[PDB]
Amino acid sequence: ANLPISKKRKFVSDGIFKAELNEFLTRELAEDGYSGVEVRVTPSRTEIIIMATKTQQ
Amino acid sequence: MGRVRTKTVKKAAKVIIEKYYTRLTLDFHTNKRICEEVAIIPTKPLRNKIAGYVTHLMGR
Amino acid sequence: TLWYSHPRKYGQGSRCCRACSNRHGLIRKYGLNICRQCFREYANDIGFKKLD
Amino acid sequence: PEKFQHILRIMNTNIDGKRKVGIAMTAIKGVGRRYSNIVLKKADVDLTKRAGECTEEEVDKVVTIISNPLQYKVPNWFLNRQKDIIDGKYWQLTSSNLDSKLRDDLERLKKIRSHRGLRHYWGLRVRGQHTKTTGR
Amino acid sequence: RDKLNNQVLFDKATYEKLYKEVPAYKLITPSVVSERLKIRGSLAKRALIELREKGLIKQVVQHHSQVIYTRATK
Amino acid sequence: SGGGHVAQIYAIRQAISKALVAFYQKYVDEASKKEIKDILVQYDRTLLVGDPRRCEPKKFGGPGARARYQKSYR
Amino acid sequence: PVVWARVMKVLGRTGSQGQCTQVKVEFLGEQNRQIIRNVKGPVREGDILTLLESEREARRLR
Amino acid sequence: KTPCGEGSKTWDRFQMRIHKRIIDLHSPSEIVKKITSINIEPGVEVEVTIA
Amino acid sequence: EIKLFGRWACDDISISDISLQDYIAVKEKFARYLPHSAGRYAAKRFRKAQCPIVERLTSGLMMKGRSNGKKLLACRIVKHAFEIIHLLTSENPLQVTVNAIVNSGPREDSTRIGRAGTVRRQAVDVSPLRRVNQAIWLICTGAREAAFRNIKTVAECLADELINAAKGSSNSYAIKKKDELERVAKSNR
RNA sequence: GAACGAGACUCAAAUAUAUUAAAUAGAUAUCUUCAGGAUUAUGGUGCUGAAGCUUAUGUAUAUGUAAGUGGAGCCGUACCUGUUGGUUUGUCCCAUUAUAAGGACACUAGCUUCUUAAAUGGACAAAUUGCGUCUAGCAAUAAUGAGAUUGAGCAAUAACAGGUCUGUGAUGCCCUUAGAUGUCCUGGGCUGCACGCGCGCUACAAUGAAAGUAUCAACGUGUAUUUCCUAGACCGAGAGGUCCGGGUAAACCGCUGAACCACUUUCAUGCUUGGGAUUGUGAACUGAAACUGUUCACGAUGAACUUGGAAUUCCCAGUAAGUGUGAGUCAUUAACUCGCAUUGAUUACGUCCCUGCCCUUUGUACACACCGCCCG
Repeated sequence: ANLPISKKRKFVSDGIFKAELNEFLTRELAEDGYSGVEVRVTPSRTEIIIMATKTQQ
Repeated sequence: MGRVRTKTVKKAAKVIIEKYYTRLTLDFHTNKRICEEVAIIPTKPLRNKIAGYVTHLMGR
Repeated sequence: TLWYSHPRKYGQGSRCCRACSNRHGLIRKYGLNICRQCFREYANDIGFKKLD
Repeated sequence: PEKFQHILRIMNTNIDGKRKVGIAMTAIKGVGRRYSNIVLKKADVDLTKRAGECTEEEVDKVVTIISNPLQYKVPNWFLNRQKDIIDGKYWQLTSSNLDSKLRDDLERLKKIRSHRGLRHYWGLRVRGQHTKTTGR
Repeated sequence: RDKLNNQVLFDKATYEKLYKEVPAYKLITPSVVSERLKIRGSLAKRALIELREKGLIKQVVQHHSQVIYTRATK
Repeated sequence: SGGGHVAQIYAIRQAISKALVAFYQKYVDEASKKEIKDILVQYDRTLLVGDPRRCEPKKFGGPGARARYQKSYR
Repeated sequence: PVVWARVMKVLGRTGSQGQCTQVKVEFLGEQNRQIIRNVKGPVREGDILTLLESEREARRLR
Repeated sequence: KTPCGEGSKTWDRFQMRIHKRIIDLHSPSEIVKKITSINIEPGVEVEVTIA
Repeated sequence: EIKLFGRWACDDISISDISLQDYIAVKEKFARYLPHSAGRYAAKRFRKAQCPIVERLTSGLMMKGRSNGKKLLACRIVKHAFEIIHLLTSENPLQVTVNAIVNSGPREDSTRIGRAGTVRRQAVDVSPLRRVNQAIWLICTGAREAAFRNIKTVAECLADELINAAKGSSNSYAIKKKDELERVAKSNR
């Protein structure tokens, strides 16, 4: 987003990105028993880890 | 208007009969402060309900 | 094209509910478009703990 | 002092001239309760005076300027019936001619059979709101 | 029923009778102006403006919709 | 700043009563300790209290803060 | 008429909640003859009322 | 509160408090992003304006 | 002192109704200029018994929807009404109202057992802290009905009747309905 | 040792800012157009042509004003008020485009009360003449910012044939889709009205009404293929039009300097300017497009209503009620609801009558449970 939008929407426009993800990781990878997430928006790139019981899936 | 200290204040009220008979006296603000080291109260403001009783305990 | 009516940029129908495609139950006070009935359980986890 | 007239009379009605003219001289049908003070201070009369005074030597100016509003510095959007558009004259009808072409205006609404004039004929509340429970 | 046959009328043909007044008046307001007949309130705003001689009369304070006079008695 | 009209009028009367307890206790006088409020425990004039009343929140289901509209058939 | 009336005790709200909290009224000239009335009104000790009738006793104390 | 909201009108609330603290500086250029990724943890993005 | 509320005096007034003093510390120990104490008068059962006669009727004219929530407008009326009382026999409204409410209260007897099959068994005494609790209210009702439609406005009408209610029957402003219920309650007991 | 429920806890806010502390908010000093107090102190000085005003006017508006005029003024300084702006790590600076650090100096020449919750801080009542029984003298109102700031969020067991298949890519089965219920192509309807019923709004005025004049909010919302908050000019009776500016937000609207309430006038309590229903014409706005209507003003009309039967609601204090404003859906349209501030009473301070809910004791022929069962 190349838009200067302030904090009352930054914590929800990138903030609902984790809840729309949360059933997408339930639905697409349902073969593993997807447990949960941990996102961390770092500078220049973001990473999110995914915990499960079936992890070489 | 309870007219006795109502709910489950014998977590401390009957451990000070022999394990802490001394190490306190009749002053209410002293035993306000001795309760914090004898048990890990995880959310504190229960503290004075289980400290303010000694004004009624030692008088009785 | 021809007969491709309703340039719908006036009134909510149909620029509405990118999440669940529910028309007459939209919520927009931060720009979400998420079917507010679904939002009652989506609020966790998007902050939104009821502190009172 | 008040010993002078106790009554007045103009075209189409008798003015009951008891009250003060800031609230009194709007009793003519076709004049708003602020339209009197619009006209009267342009008609060079003192508005704080009651209507026991302001007899014919002051009514002489106020009678013809109702017939001639446009020639007496009042703009046409501050008039009662401009945009006729039939004859184009930005009128102000008063107490006889208010009702003369009142039915004639909706006579066209019976000639053009429009539902505005049909709602006048059938009998409702004046505008197009809900007739589920108003309807009386 | 005080329907009050009345024109809003200045009437200085009773202002020689508007010094019948102050003996034995004590409480004169435009609301106790109903003591005299031909009762007004808006030309009776005007009717006691010149009732302020500071002799044979006395008021407390003028106020919006609140006017109170009396006699400067002995 | 803040409040309405008489909220600040109730505040500016508090203002110097807030001061004579906060500006007589350093250099001026200690006769000005106890006859500060022998005048104002005869009154107190609600002048030395941090008044805890405040506009309580409006609850759901009604227009009032502690009043919810009903008479809906029972 | 204006016969004096001082109080001794305030009771439960009899009269089926008109809060008619009855009393045992004491008088001035004596201290022993004095006897019950069933008043209406909240009463502290020391309410020096004056009562009309000193003949009603209202003998249903609760 | 209820979906298809017929019966016994009730409401819920969604508090979400964003708190921020501000710290000043008057210093040379790169001596603050030598503390770049410490301590970084989810929930906080730290903004710094060099102007 | 802190007498002369606006114009005259707060002292020089004490009627000893026998023995119906020991009422209220009214203002001999509670000197005032204006009655505007802020909020806290309904907290304990008896907070207003340590509070004057002159507090309550100032706020007591706040009824009828469009006339409540206005106290400083109402204290303006009654302060300017108080020199109408200086124009009626030049007597200060302290021993005008306190000589009213001795007789402006319904005396001792009111009729309520109405949770029974009838109503007629009635109160032996009314407590004097409930005599004045509606004696201030009876004159407010007379204030509205005098100043309702056309007769004479609010500023003079309540002060018209305070010395007229210092004793008995003038008309049915409020003096009747102080005497209406008293004869009923001995026609019922 | 029972365990959950309730308590306990969690939030707002009352509460000590002692401590941490500033784009903002500021108390404070300093400095910025003698700020009238020659009615606190003071000078050149005034009737002697001065200020002022007359004439011609100098960019085919600098208009000083000397001349006309005028009769007395022009000019000095200030403890107090009133100021641009700058002193939140300073007075000069070193340095630097300039600030900070470097020095002297105050050796703090703007600080932490307020704004801001960061963390801690804070109620226990010792004592109450009666051997209330060697156990609850709860008359200690005291004491105290505080008897809780006290309002709220969570909410067990047990279930209902409560509501939703028209919250969904939760969904059985059913159904119909080359003759679509879908998807929609357009318009109408959900707004149709002799009537019943429901929650509301506005009022039935002289505590008011009317035009001015005084002056205070708080909760918050605020544009990015942008269509939002809005400044300041312009053009408009107004609705609304042109042209530019700020605010992605404690920075700009915004001291959010809102509304009754305050004062003065106008109406005298006339179904009248109370009241604005109804209704004609014009002027406009957004939507390509606006009609039993999409809203908004201007003149005009001035309905009922003069306080509402039987009945029936909501509430014990910043509460009711009055009065606003924010937000929700919103291209445009709030009488609605979710918030918020403001004004701020009465009357209890309690009982089981009323209607419900609990506890047992008790009767029962009821157990789709008294809306029962049931007799001729």
